[PDB]
Amino acid sequence: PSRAGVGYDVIVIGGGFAGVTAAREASRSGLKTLILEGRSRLGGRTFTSKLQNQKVELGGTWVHWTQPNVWTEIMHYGLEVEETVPETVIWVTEDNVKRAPAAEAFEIFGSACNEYYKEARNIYPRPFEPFFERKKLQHVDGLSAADYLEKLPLTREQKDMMDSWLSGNGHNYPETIAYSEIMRWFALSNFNMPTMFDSIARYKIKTGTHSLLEAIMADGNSEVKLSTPVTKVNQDKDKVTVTTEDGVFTASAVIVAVPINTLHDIEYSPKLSAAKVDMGSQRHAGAGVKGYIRVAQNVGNVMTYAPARNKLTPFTSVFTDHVDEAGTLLIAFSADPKLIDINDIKAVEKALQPLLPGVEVTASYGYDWNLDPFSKGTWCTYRPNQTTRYLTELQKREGRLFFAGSDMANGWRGFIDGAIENGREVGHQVATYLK
Ligand SMILES: Cc1cc2nc3c(=O)[nH]c(=O)nc-3n(C[C@H](O)[C@H](O)[C@H](O)COP(=O)(O)OP(=O)(O)OC[C@H]3O[C@@H](n4cnc5c(N)ncnc54)[C@H](O)[C@@H]3O)c2cc1C
Repeated sequence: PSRAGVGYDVIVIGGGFAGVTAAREASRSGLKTLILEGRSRLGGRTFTSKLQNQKVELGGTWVHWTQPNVWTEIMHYGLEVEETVPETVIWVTEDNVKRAPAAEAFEIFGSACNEYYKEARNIYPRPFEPFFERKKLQHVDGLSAADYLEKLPLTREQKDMMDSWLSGNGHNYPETIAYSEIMRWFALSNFNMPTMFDSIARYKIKTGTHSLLEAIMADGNSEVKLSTPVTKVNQDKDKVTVTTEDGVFTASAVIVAVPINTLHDIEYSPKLSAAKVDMGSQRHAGAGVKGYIRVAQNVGNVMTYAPARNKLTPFTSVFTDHVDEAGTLLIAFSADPKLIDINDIKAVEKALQPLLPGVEVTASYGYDWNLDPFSKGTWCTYRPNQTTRYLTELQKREGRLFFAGSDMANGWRGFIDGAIENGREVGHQVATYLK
């Protein structure tokens, strides 16, 4: 390392895409760098695994060239993408089920989106520059997704389809999710609903998200310690002392790249600013269910919508991954784990009956990101007021403590792309700070 009295120039706490991108950035600047990771693996809220004979993504999955950082890195390393999924759309409204060819359902849904998203260009004309229209964003940031929904002249059917979509975006009940965050997704999709569909659930890395993570790691020169939860971070004038459950490590600068819902799992000295305290106490809105379901039947390429609260089914959305000769692989989301145990095959089979009657579930699994102490929640969509109250102060360095993550990115906050974007600029600021 450069200076005396430290073990490292840079310690990165957390080895998701954000921490790994920051550690590549720091170590390729010639800084002696260590990643401290609490789990037995790198990847964080991305986790490539297996379900039956299928390679699956238990967390973060889909990517697009609307996402500058992850698309840059995909091409950087010569990786390929393939496609997930629609023929028919099934939706619940007033606790009744309808189905129709996809284009007909999209006539109703798109007309609703036309109304729901009409202010997005006014609030985020530069989506990677959150506060370019600070005052207009401030005017609406108090609104939840449900609040804005109740202001619109839509049919109940249109409102029910939006409820499904909005709940799907934030992974929670619509009243918990910032309306402005809904506008952000649309703005990042170039104010075009088909581009939004393509960006958030279509293309995936052929060799898995883990192949990109390892490419980034292998391009750096950083050390790694796995299965090493950090318990204390202590900063003085000259260095940072990081206490873990298996060793003490010092650095001239530390990048805290943990999910914001786990900020209070670490003990900090001096204490952190009110923005970190409040965000870590309030959490972002992402707290739902994601699972993979195997049904014996061939149901084709379906996509389903249902409100977060309905009498028929706990799933806000179910859609075909691919059809097979063992049946259909479905992907299913719910707003609330209390509504369905995604690993209970019988519970799940009953949950699907209103949408795909007679279907037989042979396998069902979802990773529990909510109870995993190293995530405590799913992807990050802010709650009302959080963007304008906390984003900038959340991003800020405090002495020798820097902060990184998709949970605080400027652009595709809540996505793999946001983690890489934020990790790369924070790692560069650290390199600059260390001169
Ligand atoms: C179910 C689900 C599906 C998703 N699907 C998509 C998708 O399709 N497309 C998309 O773009 N994004 C998706 N996302 C979002 C994406 O997965 C995340 O935004 C991203 O992976 C997180 O990057 P990060 O490095 O900022 O955070 P994390 O991956 O959470 O990095 C945090 C890391 O730090 C570690 N850590 C935490 N606390 C400590 C501690 N005290 N000591 C040591 N280590 C610690 C954690 O174990 C973890 O390895 C999804 C998220 C979820 C939950």
